[PDB]
Amino acid sequence: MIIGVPKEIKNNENRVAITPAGVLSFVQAGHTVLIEKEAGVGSGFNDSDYARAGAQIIERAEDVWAQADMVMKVKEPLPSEYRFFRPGLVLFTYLHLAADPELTRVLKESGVIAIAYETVQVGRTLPLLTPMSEVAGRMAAQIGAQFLEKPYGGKGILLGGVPGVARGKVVIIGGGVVGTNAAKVAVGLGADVTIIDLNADRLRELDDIFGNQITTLMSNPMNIAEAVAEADLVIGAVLIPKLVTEDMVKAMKPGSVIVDVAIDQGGIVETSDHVTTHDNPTYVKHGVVHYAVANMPGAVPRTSTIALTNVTIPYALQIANKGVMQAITDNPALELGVNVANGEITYEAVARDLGYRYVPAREALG
Amino acid sequence: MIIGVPKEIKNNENRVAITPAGVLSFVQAGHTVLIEKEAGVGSGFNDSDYARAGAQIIERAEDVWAQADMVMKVKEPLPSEYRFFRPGLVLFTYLHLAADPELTRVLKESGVIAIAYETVQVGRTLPLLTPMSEVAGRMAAQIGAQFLEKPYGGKGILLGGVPGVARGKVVIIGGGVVGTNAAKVAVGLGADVTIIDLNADRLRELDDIFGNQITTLMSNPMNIAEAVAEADLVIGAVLIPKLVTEDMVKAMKPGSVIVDVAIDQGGIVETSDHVTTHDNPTYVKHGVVHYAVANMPGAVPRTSTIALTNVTIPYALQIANKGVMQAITDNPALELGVNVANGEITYEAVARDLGYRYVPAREALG
Amino acid sequence: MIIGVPKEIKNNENRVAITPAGVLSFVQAGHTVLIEKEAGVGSGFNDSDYARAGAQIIERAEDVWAQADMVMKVKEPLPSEYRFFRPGLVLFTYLHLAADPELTRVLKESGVIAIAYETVQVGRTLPLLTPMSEVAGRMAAQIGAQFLEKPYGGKGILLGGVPGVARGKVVIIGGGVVGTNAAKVAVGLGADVTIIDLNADRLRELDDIFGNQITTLMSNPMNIAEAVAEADLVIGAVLIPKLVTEDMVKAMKPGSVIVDVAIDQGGIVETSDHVTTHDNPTYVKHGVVHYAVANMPGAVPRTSTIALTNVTIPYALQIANKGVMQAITDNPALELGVNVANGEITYEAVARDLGYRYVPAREALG
Amino acid sequence: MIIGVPKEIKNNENRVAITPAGVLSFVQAGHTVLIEKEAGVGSGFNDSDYARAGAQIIERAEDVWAQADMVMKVKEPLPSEYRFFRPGLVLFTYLHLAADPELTRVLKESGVIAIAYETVQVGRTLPLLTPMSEVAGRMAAQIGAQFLEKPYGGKGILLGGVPGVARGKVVIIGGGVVGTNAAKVAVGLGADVTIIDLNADRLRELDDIFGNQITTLMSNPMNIAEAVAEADLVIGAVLIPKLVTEDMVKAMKPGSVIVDVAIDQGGIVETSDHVTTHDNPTYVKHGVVHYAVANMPGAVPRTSTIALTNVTIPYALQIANKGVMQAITDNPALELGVNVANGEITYEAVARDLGYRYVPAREALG
Ligand SMILES: NC(=O)c1ccc[n+]([C@@H]2O[C@H](COP(=O)([O-])OP(=O)(O)OC[C@H]3O[C@@H](n4cnc5c(N)ncnc54)[C@H](O)[C@@H]3O)[C@@H](O)[C@H]2O)c1
Ligand SMILES: NC(=O)c1ccc[n+]([C@@H]2O[C@H](COP(=O)([O-])OP(=O)(O)OC[C@H]3O[C@@H](n4cnc5c(N)ncnc54)[C@H](O)[C@@H]3O)[C@@H](O)[C@H]2O)c1
Ligand SMILES: NC(=O)c1ccc[n+]([C@@H]2O[C@H](COP(=O)([O-])OP(=O)(O)OC[C@H]3O[C@@H](n4cnc5c(N)ncnc54)[C@H](O)[C@@H]3O)[C@@H](O)[C@H]2O)c1
Ligand SMILES: NC(=O)c1ccc[n+]([C@@H]2O[C@H](COP(=O)([O-])OP(=O)(O)OC[C@H]3O[C@@H](n4cnc5c(N)ncnc54)[C@H](O)[C@@H]3O)[C@@H](O)[C@H]2O)c1
Repeated sequence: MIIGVPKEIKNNENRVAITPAGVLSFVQAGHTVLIEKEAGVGSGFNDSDYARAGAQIIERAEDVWAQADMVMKVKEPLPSEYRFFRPGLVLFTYLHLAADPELTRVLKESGVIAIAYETVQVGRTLPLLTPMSEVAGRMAAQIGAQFLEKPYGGKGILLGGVPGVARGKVVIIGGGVVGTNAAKVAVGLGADVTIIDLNADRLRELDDIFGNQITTLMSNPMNIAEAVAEADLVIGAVLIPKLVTEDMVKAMKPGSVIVDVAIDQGGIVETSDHVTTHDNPTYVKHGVVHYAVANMPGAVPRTSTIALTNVTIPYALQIANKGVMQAITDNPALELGVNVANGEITYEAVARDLGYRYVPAREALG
Repeated sequence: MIIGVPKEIKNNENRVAITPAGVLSFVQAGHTVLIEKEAGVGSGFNDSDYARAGAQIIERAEDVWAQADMVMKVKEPLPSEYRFFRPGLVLFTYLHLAADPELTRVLKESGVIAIAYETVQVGRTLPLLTPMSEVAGRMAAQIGAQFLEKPYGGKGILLGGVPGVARGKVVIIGGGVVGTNAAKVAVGLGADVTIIDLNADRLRELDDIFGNQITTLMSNPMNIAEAVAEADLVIGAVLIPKLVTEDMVKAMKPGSVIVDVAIDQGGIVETSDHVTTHDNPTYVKHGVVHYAVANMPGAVPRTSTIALTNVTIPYALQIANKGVMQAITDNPALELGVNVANGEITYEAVARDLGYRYVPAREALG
Repeated sequence: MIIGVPKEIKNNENRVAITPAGVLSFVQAGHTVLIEKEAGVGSGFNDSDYARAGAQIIERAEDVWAQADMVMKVKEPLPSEYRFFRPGLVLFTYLHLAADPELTRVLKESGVIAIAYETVQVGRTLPLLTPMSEVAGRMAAQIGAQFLEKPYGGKGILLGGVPGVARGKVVIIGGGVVGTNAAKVAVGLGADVTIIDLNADRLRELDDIFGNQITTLMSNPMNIAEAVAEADLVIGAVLIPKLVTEDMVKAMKPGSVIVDVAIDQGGIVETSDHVTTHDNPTYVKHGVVHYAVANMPGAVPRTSTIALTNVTIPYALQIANKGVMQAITDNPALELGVNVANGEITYEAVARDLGYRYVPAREALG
Repeated sequence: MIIGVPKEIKNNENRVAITPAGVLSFVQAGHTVLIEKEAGVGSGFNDSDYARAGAQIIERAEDVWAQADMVMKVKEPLPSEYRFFRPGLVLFTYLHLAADPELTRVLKESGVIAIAYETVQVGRTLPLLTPMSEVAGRMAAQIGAQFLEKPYGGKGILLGGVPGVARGKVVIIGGGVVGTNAAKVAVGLGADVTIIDLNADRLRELDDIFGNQITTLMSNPMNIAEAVAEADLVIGAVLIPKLVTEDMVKAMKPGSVIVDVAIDQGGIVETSDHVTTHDNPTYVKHGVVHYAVANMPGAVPRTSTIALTNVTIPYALQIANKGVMQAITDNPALELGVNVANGEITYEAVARDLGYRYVPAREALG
């Protein structure tokens, strides 16, 4: 198979859907990899690095997509890329089709086999989304610390204090992948950290991981109100009626900070109702700084690329070795990735949400 | 030399001034040790244990004191023991002579060489008092936890909480030997622990020992007021105008507990103005339980005996090998131990406080 | 729905089946909550706290039970409360019906829908019993430390020793919820801690949680005999022929302590054959102190109330929102809670043990 | 005595030379404190907070300086404040007189008793500079992490990586107060941290503090070259020929970051030859981002104020209680603070460096 990785073109997107490590996995298993010029550079991988791993460097986006059996990306194709679609092309990337009626329609009618990173799933987890959740949680505590600096609108404290000075209070809401990764960094900055979760077994697991390094708190509206009022930094760690209400935010001390990782989806914090750009990253409501930039992992493209590609490529490699049909037969997790194939919407919830007829991927590809 | 160790006779005193380990140190260096029957039993050392180490077991208190060159004890001789004094007798024990005008007078006029554990001193520390300070601090957090149990008058919490439940707040005032030993146990019980100290370098040392396991807080009246109000347990760790005022105690939550280790000396907590017995161990003022039992180390006599004897006997052994005069010549720390010799008060502060003429121990023994 | 929470009336029962946090969960979801006067006070929640959360404060027990659709408690109704039963009343509390033939008969014939906290079950665990197991294990190490104090009959040591003095040996038998919670506190007190378990995978899990902070030991009679003989404190952490025999206890050092958490059920320690009250808390057999007070969590009512209510109320809230029938249809864990409904014994093992006809709760409620 | 604390007027200076805690120390000891409006607000202390502690709030800078015996500040008086000087006025603040020939001349000829925080000294340490060193080191690792984000010019990594991804390399040069505080935060962010120091005993002390959490490396030019080349982040932790050479920086990987805490004094990094403002915070040389903003502690004014005032006020309080002459007689550390009194330069190194006659402070004040 021939695999192609164009440079990401969305604004300030510095990640890339393969690394030299990925190229070498494909080349060792008999395959050919094409990389557009400067694809890796935002993630500090140069054309020479990809070439040394055994890839061909391709001048023009167009020739990568045209010469490849499968294109891998990080983001969704933009309209400027619809031109490169073709029947039987495999596209492997983050798609978010349920919220992109238009992209779905063009993929469907262009004959694309479109595989979504975010719907590959083993049990209750999505293994190709986990890496960005992890990165996101690590980032949240770091960004929280930055916006607690007076120059960025914060009340001007260190989470760790210094000897003889009290520590900052970090309240994390949600103790899964995002929250657990945030708690590691917030404990490392020297904060008093409290992790709030609905699920008492998850709190027991966190008590076995963290011990005395944190406080675990059952999630209910009084526990959240009381915790958030005392908090220097609140981290909304629940990606999925709002858990932190305007009245709760109103009770917070001026110059406190709120980082809500689900800001793109509305958030769990009522006051965090809108997103913002890198150049205008916060707004203040009731004296409280709200960090509104989405795609935190986007701020550490090199970590985010390696974490993503560490888990995407072993899936991509099944497709290269076996072709899509055998790969999704052999691997039910990959099967749930196929959103579009051969004229049909092949993922139930996308079909339902947008009004097409669910057609199973295996059936669709016959 | 012949060394004698009577059984302690003060009420419920279970410690003892030597262990088999001590006996064996003396016997190996040429000496004879006498132990009264049941001397060690409150500390779980039996006559057979002392005998196996090479000691003689003596039926009657009187014969131990009469046959011995030096008697070692833990407490001060009671009036019931003045009868056993004699000129040239060495007594090595805890004396507290500055606060016992009467005992001092009888020791002076009986011709006793009286050596106080608590005035042996190297630099700024008293090495034969350190062990009871350590034991005391370890005990304070344990006793604090007990009196936070509802049956003992406390509000009924675990310092550690359980998963999903907040931890208790322990505020320790004083970050030296007592406080540092208390913080180890309070952190181990799972409390949020704050250590308050005047000395910013000591707070830096505690931050290097404990890291993120505690909060260090500079000592001033607002820091103490604010910390004590939030505290489930306050531990007064300063042995030396009161640091915790009635108004501060009044702001505390009902069922909170105060353990003040200097209760014998007045305390640093205004409300803790009196001491109490094991059978009536607390009183409540403003809803706050005050643990009033003195001699905490007395509750763990076996640990307290071993910790004491580990450091008293190497000093006692210099006296056995060299006689008092050479021992105090060779060892200035031991010299400062001699409070009474040969008619004179040989420790300045005792002479001053009680109105006798300071006479140096070396001069006094000539 | 109207929910009522009387004050617990068993002797010295200071817990309570709801907190302001619970009240607010019910009020936000459309419900009415009634609280009898002084219900929360043993757990340090006042009528004003419940009122501020949106509850009505009710003068007389009788009016709470009469005006409520569902009564929540901690303990079983006493005979003095049979008067308040009525057909169609929901009672949610700890029942222990298999061991209370009489209570079961009155609940059956009074027409009560009786739901037992202790038989709600997900897989192999009982989620509404877990919190008291956790509290119990945390308490066991603390009580162990207390009874090792000479005034309480112990040999007079600190588990942690002090510098230059050996640590105490804690042997915990059973490495599940109770034992794991005890090991956290015993390690925190500075003990040498050994955890004995039958299940080598649980020992591997404990080695990953605790590392070098403990010794894991396979459970067999020689490992237990040898461990218990060396132990200052033994904690029986197995709730379910006796694992510690009289001969094993006989080999222990005088002034050692045994806390057996299953004392109510006979225990795993042969010598611990009877229970005792707070005022007479131990007996000595073969020189070994046996702590015989049951209901350890009862000594920290405030922690125990919050830990219980953190998990009981989300179940109670399904009943309030959906009524018993829909709640147990939708939630098999809650279903296994229903012990008595509408004339029938609706929990197999209660029916079998007491000689009634098992009738499924859904069938029974038709 | 009357103490006055004006609002700091240097650009973006948000610290303040007293807190309510400080006010209360002064008021309890008989003194009067004046605070200008909005003095504390950059540090989140409001006029109401100072008033509640017992201070008078003063409308105009001028009236604070005129009515006060002693003015306390954080920064040096600006020219705009020379007007408020007067003979016999005590000024207590950070002065840096050796590098301010002009300020020194005006203080001398205005008759000011000028006491420098930064020359109070006990042994080899300056206790009123320690707090900003601590804050500075804590900040350096946090700022380092920020500038490793791609949007701030960095190569785009997390220091901690995520599971399956390598950690970032932090190299700290200097293992004293600044470096040790940086290492705590860099270890907490999950970096591989190496601390370089000349002094092998300091490396032994760091190995006892940190254990396996760091690598200690002896300082020599090859160790530094090799460490810096492998480093994602270098922190210059030496306040005092350059330790990191342009050739060493040239060998670093593009998008690496250098935070040199002595940037104000020239730095230990050759490439870091100039300082920059908050709005233009870095420059790139040889692909390496150089953070050039000075006064890091200035970014966390509230922590910095509390850490400073925790140690300045106990010195200020000796002056209030005893007057300058007795205070500096009784306290040699404070004595070395007096830089200017009563016409003379009273600190040797200032006199020498600027060409005046050293006159001892006690002599000068006669
Ligand atoms: N698309 C999704 O959001 C989704 C759904 C299921 C699982 N996942 C998996 O988890 C990752 C996403 O990270 P995540 O940390 O947000 O999810 P997660 O499942 O790892 O954790 C979410 C946590 O939030 C807790 N929670 C839910 N409601 C809460 C409330 N009201 N109050 C407090 N806590 C509450 C849950 O108990 C859980 O522990 C993905 O990488 C995937 O592996 C994703
Ligand atoms: N007899 C004494 O009380 C005495 C005096 C000097 C040293 N020591 C040594 O210390 C042991 C006694 O233990 P200790 O822990 O009480 O003494 P310690 O000297 O070890 O510690 C006392 C601590 O209290 C702090 N402190 C003092 N005033 C304070 C205040 N107002 N607010 C907050 N902190 C304050 C000090 O800075 C110090 O760190 C003895 O074993 C001996 O070695 C004894
Ligand atoms: N009613 C019960 O006793 C019961 C039964 C099943 C599970 N549970 C769950 O566990 C909690 C009760 O706590 P727990 O810690 O007693 O139970 P647990 O299941 O958490 O742990 C008991 C432990 O004892 C060990 N064990 C059993 N026999 C042993 C032996 N002979 N020697 C040594 N170890 C032995 C088991 O391997 C297990 O690890 C409840 O909260 C519930 O969640 C309860
Ligand atoms: N004004 C000063 O710079 C100064 C001088 C002496 C002490 N101090 C004290 O220290 C604080 C200042 O912080 P700091 O951390 O910079 O000083 P510090 O004295 O705490 O530490 C500096 C460290 O740098 C190390 N070092 C020196 N030359 C080195 C080299 N070539 N390579 C590697 N390591 C080297 C030293 O061994 C020392 O451990 C002040 O708060 C004060 O307490 C200040």
